[PDB]
Amino acid sequence: SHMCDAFVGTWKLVSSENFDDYMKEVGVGFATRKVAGMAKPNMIISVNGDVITIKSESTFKNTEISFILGQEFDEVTADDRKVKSTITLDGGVLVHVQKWDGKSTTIKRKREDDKLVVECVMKGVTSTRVYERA
Ligand SMILES: CC(C)c1cc(C(C)C)c(S(=O)(=O)O)c(C(C)C)c1
Ligand SMILES: [Cl-]
Repeated sequence: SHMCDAFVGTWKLVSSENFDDYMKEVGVGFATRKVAGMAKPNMIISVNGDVITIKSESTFKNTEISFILGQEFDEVTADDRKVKSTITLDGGVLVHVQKWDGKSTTIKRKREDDKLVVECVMKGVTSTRVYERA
């Protein structure tokens, strides 16, 4: 209990850096990269018992994942990859690993001051996305 209290709430994207390059490395095609890169999502995080729910809502897509820390799940990503995901808490950081087709990407979510900072890594390429409370 209270594991993720500082994450819970509704968060609005305020900045993004290198997301197009991250998406290229993941294999996202041109048209999806353009439309997804233009998205300004709200991220809605909630907790009920051991179950964490993360929603991303934008003009591009509305996604929702629910999961228990450490317990793998199947996820269809906004770009329509079918991935195996596992999310854990590591020293206060939510660490989300997605595996598909022999590839892997890791998305980290952390609280820093009044922001929620999301770092998306695929091999050598990192994208940083900053959110503030809505
Ligand atoms: C196109 C794929 C790679 C993608 C899309 C999005 C939105 C623009 C729908 C997101 S996120 O939902 O902003 O975190 C993310 C995060 C989870 C890395 C990834
Ligand atoms: Cl960007």
